[PDB]
Amino acid sequence: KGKKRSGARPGRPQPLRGTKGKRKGARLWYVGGQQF
Amino acid sequence: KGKKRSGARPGRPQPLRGTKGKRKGARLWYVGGQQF
Amino acid sequence: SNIQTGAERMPHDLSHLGFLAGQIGRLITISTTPVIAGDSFEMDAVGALRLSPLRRGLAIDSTVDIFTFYVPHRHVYGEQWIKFMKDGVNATPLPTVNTTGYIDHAAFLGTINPDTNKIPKHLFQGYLNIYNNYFKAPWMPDRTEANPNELNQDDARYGFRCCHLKNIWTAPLPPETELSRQMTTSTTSIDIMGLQAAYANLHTDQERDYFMQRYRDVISSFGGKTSYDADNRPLLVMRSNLWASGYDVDGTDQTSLGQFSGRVQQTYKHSVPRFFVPEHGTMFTLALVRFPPTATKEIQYLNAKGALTYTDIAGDPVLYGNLPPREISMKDVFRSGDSSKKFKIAEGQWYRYAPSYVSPAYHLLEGFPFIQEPPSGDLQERVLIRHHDYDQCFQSVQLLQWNSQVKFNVTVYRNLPTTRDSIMTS
Amino acid sequence: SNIQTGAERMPHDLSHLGFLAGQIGRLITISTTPVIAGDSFEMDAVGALRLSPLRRGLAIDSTVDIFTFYVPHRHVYGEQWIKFMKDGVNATPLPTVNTTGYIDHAAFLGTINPDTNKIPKHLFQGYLNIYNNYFKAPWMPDRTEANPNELNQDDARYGFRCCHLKNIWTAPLPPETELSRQMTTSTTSIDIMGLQAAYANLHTDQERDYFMQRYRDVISSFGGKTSYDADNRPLLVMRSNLWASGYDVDGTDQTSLGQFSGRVQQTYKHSVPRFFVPEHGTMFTLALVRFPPTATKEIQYLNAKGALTYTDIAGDPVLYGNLPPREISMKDVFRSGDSSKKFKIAEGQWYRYAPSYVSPAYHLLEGFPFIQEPPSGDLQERVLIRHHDYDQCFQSVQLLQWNSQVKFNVTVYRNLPTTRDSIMTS
DNA sequence: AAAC
DNA sequence: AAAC
DNA sequence: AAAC
DNA sequence: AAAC
Repeated sequence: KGKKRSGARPGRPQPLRGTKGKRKGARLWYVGGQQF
Repeated sequence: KGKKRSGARPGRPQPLRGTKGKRKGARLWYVGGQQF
Repeated sequence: SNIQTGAERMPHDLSHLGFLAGQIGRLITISTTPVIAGDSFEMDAVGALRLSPLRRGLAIDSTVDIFTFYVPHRHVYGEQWIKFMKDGVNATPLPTVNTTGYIDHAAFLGTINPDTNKIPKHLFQGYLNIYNNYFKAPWMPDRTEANPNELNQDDARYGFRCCHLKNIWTAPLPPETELSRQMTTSTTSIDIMGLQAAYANLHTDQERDYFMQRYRDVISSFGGKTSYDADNRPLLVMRSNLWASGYDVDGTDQTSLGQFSGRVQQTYKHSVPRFFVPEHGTMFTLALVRFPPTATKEIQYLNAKGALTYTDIAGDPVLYGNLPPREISMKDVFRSGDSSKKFKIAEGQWYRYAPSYVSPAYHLLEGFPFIQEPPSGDLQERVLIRHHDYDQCFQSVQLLQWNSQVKFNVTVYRNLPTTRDSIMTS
Repeated sequence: SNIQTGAERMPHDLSHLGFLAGQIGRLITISTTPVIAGDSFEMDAVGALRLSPLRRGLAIDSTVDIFTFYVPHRHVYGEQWIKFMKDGVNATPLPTVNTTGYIDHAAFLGTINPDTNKIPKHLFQGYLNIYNNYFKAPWMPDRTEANPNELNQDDARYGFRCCHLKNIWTAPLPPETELSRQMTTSTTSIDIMGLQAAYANLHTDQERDYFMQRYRDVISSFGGKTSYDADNRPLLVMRSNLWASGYDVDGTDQTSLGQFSGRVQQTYKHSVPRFFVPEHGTMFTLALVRFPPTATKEIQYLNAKGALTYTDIAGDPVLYGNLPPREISMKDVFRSGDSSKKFKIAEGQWYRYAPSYVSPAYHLLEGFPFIQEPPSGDLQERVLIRHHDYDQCFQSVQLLQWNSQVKFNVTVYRNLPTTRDSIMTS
């Protein structure tokens, strides 16, 4: 259960850079080979 | 949650001696005074 | 006026004696203590367990199980209870279930039947919940009676029948275990990929059949957990198990010199460590006395089912590790077994188990707690213990098959005012 | 065939971007992740919170609350879910609630409305449970709609209205608080002992009124505890609170030199520590943006209710500590207060609270998030925030009153086979 | 009489 | 439920 | 191609 | 729910 709040992240906003988590794992896409 | 069983109380049975717990507390009966 | 708004939690001595008696495979309530939200409960049951006098000397110890469960009232009155607590003082009084007009017809709940014939529904319902979640075979249907008055005199007076200790015959695979599984194929091709899938689904079936018939088990399988509130199950606080014993009494008159009577006195102690009661409920303590299921006529499967095939005698691991459950009859393992009574066994089970042997000289000899004829009936009638199978074992007495004299030392750390705060207006 | 019967738990990256927008006092879903029994969940939401451009420079920071709740499916489908899990593969598929035909009519659940117009009932129901257990005032009735299509376009698109931050007027005692209590007495005697009792019962009433309207609270009062399963409440896993700020933009052309526009950019971070999911459910994350309830016309109670009596001005502790709740009107604390709109306040409340002062020069000045006229309506309409009270504060834009761009870093330690275990027949 |  |  |  |  919930508690301390913290959006008080002192900083100027940064443009969203990348929708891929923090820790990844196994492979997810199979397309027949490499695709850039 | 339940567990180890123990009626294995090695001993010859003893006649029940007294229906009053182990640890008592405050007074329960009020009859007007002392009564033996 | 100013009133006595608080109370300080202090130890409450709710100790009491218990003079008990029951039948052999029936679950009976021996003590119940109503608990309030926030109290701490602890108990030390110490007494003696006695069997009725037996007809000859001791031959086999019986096993005894004592259980303490907690059943929150919410669990029993549901929504109605919630509302009662909220409504407070003017809540509508709680429902009361109906009993049969007899002094022992509520005995299964460890109580004398009030003259009015009704008891608090939580007392009756809690018992059913306890039975249905830990004592019936997973695959039998729940006990769903609305009032104690729907019960026979043996269920009402002695408690419900429990299952025997596991056997090849006493613990067969669940009734509906499938022995085969079809995959509807096309006429001159099979889909290699559908087949694969077919197997994945059966797997899932098979597991629910053998180990997960209960919702709580299906979740553990996922590696999750489920609270007792999640499926409304009584919480098992403590359980003690023991073997009761005693000694033989030597007769010494002209005619009974060479004769003995086994006296089973067993001192036992059931201790429930402190327990925090999260919400108002009853604390149920029950006893179950049972004997190992020794039948006087069980045969070794390989010795009683005809000619032996390679599959039955060789112990070939590739075979046993790969074929369907084997359907067998009561006749493959018993001398007067009903060939019409079937059961599903694991292949190779006969190499994982050994029945006890009772020489035929003991067959109808009274004084041995042996099952004399093989249980006849549906799977359910054969796994549920039948107390009459033990009648010819004991001397006939008014205290049934077992009796106990216990001292329930119970301390509750509750918070209600003092008996005098209570009788003093100011 | 032999199949891929197991899986080994490994980290699953379920991270995703979030492009959000909402109104001022409405609770909106900004992210949802469906969880499986036994997985471990962790999230790091890091983004920026922006308000629509405002008409003048910054004057007051708004406060932001981000919440993450867990709602087990059992909680939503009850019995039906239990049976589904047990039935397994051939379980009947789960019920689906109905939405209104518009792209934003399911937006309150942080989702685009599918063309079919239906969504999983757990998504809609979970939201209602969250609202009814933590956001409505305890005394308002639960939100009980069967399908999202029963909602207005503002509830459906922007989320449900939340209450204002507590005030004398914003947080009055519950509507039905009794201001008196009769004890039916006899004509020329009163029972000294019944009177005593009378007081004990009111006590019990009074507590349920003021602090225990919810069953879970009544139990804590006893010093017991109740699981989230006991009353079916969504479990609050984490909560972050913050003040959003920014900077003013100086105009520099001939006509707008001396003029400013407040730019609120607030970097925030919502972190949910690892969480073990005991049973399958959804993890809901919602946002609520609010301003302190500053009205441009609130008066100090003593300055606006006539002639001052000894009871109102002296601060006599024996008086305040002993008389019933005081019923007041919207007119005792507001310049255009409806004298017909009453509310019950604690005696002496005016000495425990101080309203903010807004000089009359600011009354209809656009660009300040002040409430311009006193809320008119029943108690419920006055405590629930009305987003239009803030319309004249901002420049008119397509992204409502606040918008956020976040990166939901979410890791789930789940146990399902690999994407290829999955696409390989063998 | 587990008592201001 | 002596479990990938 | 998070592979006996 | 700044609680005998």
